[PDB]
Amino acid sequence: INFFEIYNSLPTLEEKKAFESALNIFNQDRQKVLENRATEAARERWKHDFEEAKARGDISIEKNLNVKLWKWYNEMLPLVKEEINHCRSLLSEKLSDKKGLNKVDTNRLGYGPYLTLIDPGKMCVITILELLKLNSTGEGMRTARAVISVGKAIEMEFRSEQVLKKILWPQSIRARIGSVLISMLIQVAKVSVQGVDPVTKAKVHGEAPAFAHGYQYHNGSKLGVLKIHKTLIRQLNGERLIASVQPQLLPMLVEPKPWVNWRSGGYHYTQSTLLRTKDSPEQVAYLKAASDNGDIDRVYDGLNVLGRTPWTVNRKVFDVVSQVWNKGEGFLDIPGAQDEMVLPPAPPPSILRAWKLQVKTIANKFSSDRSNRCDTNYKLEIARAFLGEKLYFPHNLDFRGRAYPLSPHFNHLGNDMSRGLLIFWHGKKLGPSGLKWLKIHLSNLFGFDKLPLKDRVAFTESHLQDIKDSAENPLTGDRWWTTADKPWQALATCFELNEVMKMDNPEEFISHQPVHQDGTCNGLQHYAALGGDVEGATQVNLVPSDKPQDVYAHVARLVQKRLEIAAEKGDENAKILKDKITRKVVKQTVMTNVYGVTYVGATFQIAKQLSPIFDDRKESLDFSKYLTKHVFSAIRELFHSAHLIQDWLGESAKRISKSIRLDVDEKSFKNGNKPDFMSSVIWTTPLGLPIVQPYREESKKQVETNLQTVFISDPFAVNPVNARRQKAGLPPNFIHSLDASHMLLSAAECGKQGLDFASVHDSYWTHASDIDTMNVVLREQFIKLHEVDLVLRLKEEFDQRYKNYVKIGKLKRSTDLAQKIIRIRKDLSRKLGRSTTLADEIYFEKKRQELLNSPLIEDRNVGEKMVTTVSLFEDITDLDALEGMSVLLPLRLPEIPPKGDFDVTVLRNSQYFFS
Amino acid sequence: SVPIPGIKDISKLKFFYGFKYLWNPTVYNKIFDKLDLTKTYKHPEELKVLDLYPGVGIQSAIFYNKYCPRQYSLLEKRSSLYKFLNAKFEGSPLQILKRDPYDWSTYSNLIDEERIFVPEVQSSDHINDKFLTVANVTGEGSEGLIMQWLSCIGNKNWLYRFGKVKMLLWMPSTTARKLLARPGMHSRSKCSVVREAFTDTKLIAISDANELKGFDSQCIEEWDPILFSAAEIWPTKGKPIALVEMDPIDFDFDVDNWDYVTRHLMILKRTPLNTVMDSLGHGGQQYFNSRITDKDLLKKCPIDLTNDEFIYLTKLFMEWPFKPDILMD
DNA sequence: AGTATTGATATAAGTAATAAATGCAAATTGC
DNA sequence: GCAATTTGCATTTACCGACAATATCAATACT
RNA sequence: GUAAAUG
Repeated sequence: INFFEIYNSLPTLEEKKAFESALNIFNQDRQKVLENRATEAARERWKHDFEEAKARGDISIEKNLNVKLWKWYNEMLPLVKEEINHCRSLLSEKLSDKKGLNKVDTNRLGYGPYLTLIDPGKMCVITILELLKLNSTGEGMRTARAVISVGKAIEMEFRSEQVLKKILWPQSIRARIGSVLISMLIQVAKVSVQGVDPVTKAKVHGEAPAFAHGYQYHNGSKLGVLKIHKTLIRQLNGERLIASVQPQLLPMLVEPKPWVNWRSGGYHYTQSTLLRTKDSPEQVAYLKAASDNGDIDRVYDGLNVLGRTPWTVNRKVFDVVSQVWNKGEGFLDIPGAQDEMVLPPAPPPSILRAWKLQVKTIANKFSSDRSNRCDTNYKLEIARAFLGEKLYFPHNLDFRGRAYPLSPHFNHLGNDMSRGLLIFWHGKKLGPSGLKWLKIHLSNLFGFDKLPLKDRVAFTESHLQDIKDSAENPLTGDRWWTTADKPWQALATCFELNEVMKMDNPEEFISHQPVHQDGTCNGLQHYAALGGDVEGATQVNLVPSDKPQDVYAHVARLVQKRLEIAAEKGDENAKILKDKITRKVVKQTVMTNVYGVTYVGATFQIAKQLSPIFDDRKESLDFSKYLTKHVFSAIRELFHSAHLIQDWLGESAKRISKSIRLDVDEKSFKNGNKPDFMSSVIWTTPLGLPIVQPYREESKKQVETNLQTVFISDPFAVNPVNARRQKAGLPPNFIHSLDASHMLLSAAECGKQGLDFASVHDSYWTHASDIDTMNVVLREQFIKLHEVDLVLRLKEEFDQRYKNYVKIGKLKRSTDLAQKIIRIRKDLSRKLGRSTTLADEIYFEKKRQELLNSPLIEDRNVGEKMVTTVSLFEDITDLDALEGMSVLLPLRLPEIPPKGDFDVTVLRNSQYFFS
Repeated sequence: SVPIPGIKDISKLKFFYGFKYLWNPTVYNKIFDKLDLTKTYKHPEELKVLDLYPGVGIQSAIFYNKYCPRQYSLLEKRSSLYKFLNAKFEGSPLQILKRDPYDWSTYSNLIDEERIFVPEVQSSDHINDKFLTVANVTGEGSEGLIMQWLSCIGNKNWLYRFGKVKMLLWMPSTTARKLLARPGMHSRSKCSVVREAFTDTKLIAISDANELKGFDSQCIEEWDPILFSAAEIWPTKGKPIALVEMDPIDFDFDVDNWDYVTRHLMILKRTPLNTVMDSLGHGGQQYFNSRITDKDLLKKCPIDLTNDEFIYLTKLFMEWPFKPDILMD
């Protein structure tokens, strides 16, 4: 049955609404079935199999897998009950004095509430699931994650009942609970086995422990493997019934739960976090505080509107891709069917090295083809299963703010074919605006976006017979569609235009294609508004203009001139590359540059986008680096205000990383005068999202567990910050936060208007009918966002938040200005009896502000009479200019670079803002 | 006699690669007197000596000046040290050979298809009177090369198929402590049990008298090492230097199974035998509890066991039918 | 005093070490 | 103050030469 | 660790 075809066949809006409601109600149950966790189904199945075996009365080893798992569950439940009883006897005692007991109760409170019955299911299922998951077959996994995976599984299991109504468990507690549960399972994991005694040469019948703990040496390190019995391996290999507890992530069928809190929102029976916080407690704490206060409600609204777009799968494109799929030949995007990895001939030393290179290249090609084919397998099975269904995508933000879909296998964030296999569920009246916009969409899909609007429409009109043929004969025809740059999207839109031309009146047509309104270098368009640079704005198509001035084309022209000069001076590689400078590669590099990309990443990108062009066939790195060395110079020489603003942000990041607290360091941190930096760059977006950079120095520490001491990195413990990473990460983090803010404001305004808005970061998608309204909304939201001085607001918020912070700086002691500080430390030295300590200096400085903290008059007057080492530095206007001996310096943040004179109301009338 | 490298000559050198040596003829002749090598070798003049990592070569010069063997070979790769050796031993019966003893391909190439050195072959009845090797592996970086060199005796895949040959082994003193420890001592490990199984040792020298507390007191009483001043190793940064004298002995067991049992038992070298046996395989603990007769052994520590008891454990492991494949790797 | 905690060294043994080569030099911290 | 040393925007998927390493033991910090 | 995808 085809729900999409039925809904299309219904012409009336009222019956369409009734159909949508009926399908929502009908698919509620299907969604619940799809999201059910296999913690009860596996137990019921095992009990059913055991009952069937008991009733039948005949022993069958092949079917005995579930019966054996039931036996393990029975032998393991009372022992976990005993451990829980030990817990509840231990913690509940009134006296809280430790009497030298040999027990640990940190995990006890962890597994106190419910961890009695559903647990052995998780341990059995996970330990069996990791058959050779960690390349431990030489069977078995690594205990390091085996204990944590059980803890992680319990984590999700505990949240399962909470959502049915201790935010984050430490990795130490996770490992502890996992190890105790696995050891308990190991005790009662018995299985029948037969072996031959060399004394008798006859089969010997008995029992053996199913899972035996052991340690394995690899290059000089104990690994702590957790092996599995060979008979069990044999039995599990045949059945191939994983029955995993946690179902995978698939596109929803019911309208997703709107975001309300930082913790609830999205899937109807699963926990999802508003931030993709990998592992950090500070981000979670600040996000929770922001949620409780209520200062990201507009972010909630933006995510709601971005996620409330219903989709479906494009049947015709699905049929075409399925046909080429079953053909399985070497095709443009899908790799094809490969049989075997051909072995290069093995020589019986230069020849040997050439053979080694060939072997490595062939193995790499094998791995790449296999990975691509497996992905394509999963994507196409999902599409095949989801034909004629409503596909709601609930979205989610990473820590910076950019919105992502929750389902990671089938989404419009994927490649070209994945995007093409998707169309809007809704249909809306196309009209003249829709016709023009959809023709423009195909024109820019073919890569001809750098040309004006009328020229694009003329191009689409011109290749009318080409569209007709490419849609009439998808294969073995002219195959003009493959000549494009976005093949499957081009195929879908061509299909639609061919049908339109076959229709007498284009106005009556009902459209489903998503029309692409993207932007060129959103990062540059945000530097332009931040710095007020008129030259940048007129370079990046921000000011109104008759024709769009493409930034990638401009930088390509500049690098072409540069390499022409290089060819004149005599570089052979420049001479070769004189005529083959590509907008694609220069675009990718320029676009990534604003994202704080590194040199290695950029040269990898140029090599990646140069290899298909085959300027150099295999050694793509050697030419890519040579291109980068000139391309970065060109970009930097063209862009000035952007560079100044990012330099200010990076310098501020450094001066924040090297900071020192006041209250925290008042208590001795046990390192004496040598301090421990513990402050991270933190600010609020215009929307209000607290953006805490997570970079820190994490070092692993062995945690005691019953099985062994697992060597894990505990993020929950306080660690120092990584100054290098934070400085390198501040500018792109800020810019991406601004992009996300613009994205979410635009989405909220579009939802208020009543549109369908699906967006991939900067690029925005809507039906061809409402492109005009979406463009107006885009421009209005951008100007509203950047009508105020965000960089100045950021600097004053840094000053407000980091007011009472003391940097560390090593000025020369011989400087005549040292006299006051020398006197202060000398009196402290007399009181201390030795050299003055930085901890005592911080304590005295805090005492100075402590007196001023109390509004009481005598507290203020004496506080005004107090003299500290820092107060000496408060008199210099330019401390950085003044700046050996280490001494306390107050936190000084440089003033914002000068702002230009730019007008967002002027940019508003630029049709080529987002083409 | 050959020209011994002088202290002034060794002073000019810069790249020792982390190898500590000695430059004392008095200390070396005292060491030789303690060794009393002529007792085992009835006819020393037919000895063939194959020196590994000669480095400075002073030890080799002393050895040759004292005994005057028949054939003498030195194996090295380091560029500066090879330059020194080649520049110092032109025309001498010292055979200066450039190969890296870290690779068994070097031995496999040197043994027969090139006939670089011809080791006279002997049976396992008596320690060889012809072939001999002296190795200086004081470089702390390459110390497991010793473990490979020592398991080679058991596998018999190295030259040790040629009979029973001594290999005097200059070792970092901490490695000597690890090898030479006795049961109940902190430094006993797989090195110690492999040593007890495949050879016997006599400590012959040590730099710092302070670390002698680490060794066994009774062993020191039996040995009486030739102690020398710690101001005699040219790189003063490195740790003190010890010497060991290993003589392979006849043994009766299966090397691979013995390696499996000992290696997987010495990981838990403090938890007694009542619990550590589980690590060998499934049901190993319960089976070996059922079968082991000497109930004192059941509580003796894995660091308190000796090679004889480990051989007993290997025999029981072989008698065990459910024995998982030792090529589990 | 006396347990408790943290830092260091070994473990296997062919994913070697030494120093000789290279890099992206620039932003970083070694001392 | 110098000097040599370490490594870099966000997310997602699949794969394998292969990944967060573990056990004493001593030196010292806690009630 | 490697490879691919997306902005």
